[PDB]
This record gives sequence, structure tokens and C-alpha cells, in this order.
Amino acid sequence: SPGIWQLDCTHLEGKVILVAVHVASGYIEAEVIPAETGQETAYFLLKLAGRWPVKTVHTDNGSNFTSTTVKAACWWAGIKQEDGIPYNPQSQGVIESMNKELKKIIGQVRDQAEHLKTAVQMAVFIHNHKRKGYSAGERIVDIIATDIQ
Amino acid sequence: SPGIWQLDCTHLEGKVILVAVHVASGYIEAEVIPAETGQETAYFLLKLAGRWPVKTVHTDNGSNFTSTTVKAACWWAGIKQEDGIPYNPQSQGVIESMNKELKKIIGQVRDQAEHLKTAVQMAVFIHNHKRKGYSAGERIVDIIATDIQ
Amino acid sequence: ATKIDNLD
Amino acid sequence: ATKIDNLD
Ligand SMILES: [Cl-]
Ligand SMILES: [Cl-]
Repeated sequence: SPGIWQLDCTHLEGKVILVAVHVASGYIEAEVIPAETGQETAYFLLKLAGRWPVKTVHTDNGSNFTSTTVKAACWWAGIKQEDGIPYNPQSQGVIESMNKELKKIIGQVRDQAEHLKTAVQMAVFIHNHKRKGYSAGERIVDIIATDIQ
Repeated sequence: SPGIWQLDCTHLEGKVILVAVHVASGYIEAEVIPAETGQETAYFLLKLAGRWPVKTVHTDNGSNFTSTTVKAACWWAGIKQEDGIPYNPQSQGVIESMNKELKKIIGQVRDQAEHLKTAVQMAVFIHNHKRKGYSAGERIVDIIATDIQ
Repeated sequence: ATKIDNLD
Repeated sequence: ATKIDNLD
């Protein structure tokens, strides 16, 4: 569980926000892309895995699970690519609630930014620094450090 | 220690690779941009600060230090923006040597990628996972976790 | 433009 | 194109 992440894809302003959630901490990374394609997903995953020790990613849908480009990135970066079937029904609810939280934050900052990409990065920042108390950014570093030791 | 980062800007293939180095660990993030502008620099720092606890950034040159757009991102993200004057002349050789290492890696992967941006993210991944034995990615997590505790 | 990402 | 980012 220190190396488990979940992809998540949500829409806003006719664009796609792709999110990776670190399952055990709730920490996230996200980007804005015109459309979700295997190539965009694969590049996002290559970025994530160069930054955190990504062991497994649960893909956000069947097209990214199937995509040979996505599997080629998971091979390159040493990631086990898995489905994102919510065997634990609590998963659906947690992601749906995160997307609603992110969109709420984006609306709270939306007028400080000309571009959606800025607002989404401001939302990532507020999400990861929020203390619920430790923050998601504190929890991910604690979890991985504990694992390394 | 744990919150101090250094920007660094290097060129390849007529493009600009902007790098943030976590000084105490050698861990890096990087992106490819068509040109270094205060807007691109500011967005890069907003991304970095949503992902790690950035207390201080030593800017890579005087134009990014001066840039009101960069200062506005450092204000937004709670970052102390500082100059990158190498008062310790060792800093200067460490950056030059990192740039040469990164460019070497990029040439080693360059033919596996159509786009320079993929090759740079593969180089980030190899750089951060390399054991020199702990990796830079293990060191940054240990340093920050140690500080949180 | 009076925005963090476009001060103009 | 036989590239990781363009399998074509
Ligand atoms: Cl789409
Ligand atoms: Cl330039």
C-alpha cells in the first residue's frame, strides 16, 4: 500500500482533468489535457513514476487498461497496471467525493487564474496541504519513509 | 535543509528544460518548455509546491528573480523566492555536472521517445531512482519525513 | 489581465 | 513509430 495509486478522470469546462490518487494518503497529482487518450495517460504515468515510487496503478477505465501505450509506459516505469473495479464499494464514493471537492476548490480559485491549468494546480496544492491533524502531503511522505526504513 | 530547492535551466534541441533540484537530496523534477518565461517558470513552481513542501526556491537567473509573475506564484504558494548566487562555489559545479548527467541520460533514451518531453521524463525517472546506497527519491522522502516527525 | 498567471 | 510515446 505505500506504492498503490488510482487514476481518476473528471471533466470541467469541456476539458479533462486527469488525477492520480495515492490511495493510502489521499495525496494527488493532476493535469489538464484536451482529451483522455492512451498517449496522454501514459505520459502522465511516466511523470508520476519518476516522482514517487509507484508500484501499482489502478486505471480509471477499461480503455486505459486496454491501451497498449498505457501498458508500454507501465512496463517502462516498472508499474503493475491493474483494473479499477471497486471491489470495495467505498472506493466509488471516495473518488466521487474527491472530484466534488476538487471542483469546489477550482471554483473558489477560478477567478485568480486565466487558464484552467493554473486553477487545477492551485486546487492540487490546497488539497494536498489541507489538514484533516496531518495533511495528505505529510501522510504520503510518512507512509513511504516508514516503508523505506 | 528539507524545504530548499534550486531552479536550473538547460537547453537541448532548441528547447528549454527547466529543472528544480531539491538541494539536500539531489532529487529533481523537470519539464520541457519552448522558452523560459516568467509565466512558464511561475506555473512550474506552482506545480512543484503543490507536490512537495517547498519553503525556499533559489531562482536560476536574475530575470526569474525579478519577474513579478514568478514572485506572484511564490507569494501564492507560500515560497520564499531567493537569488541563486553560488556563495558556495561548489553549487556551480554540482549544477553543471547534473546538467551533463541529464543530457547523457536523455541521449541514452532519446531514440525510445518521439518527443523530447518523454525523453526528459525518462531521464528524471532514471536520475531519481539511481542508487549512489540510497536513491535521490529515497533521500528526499527520508529528509522530509524526518523533519515532519 | 489581473490574474496570477497573467498579471496584465 | 516504434517509440514508447508513439507505438506506431
Ligand atoms: Cl475524453
Ligand atoms: Cl529561453
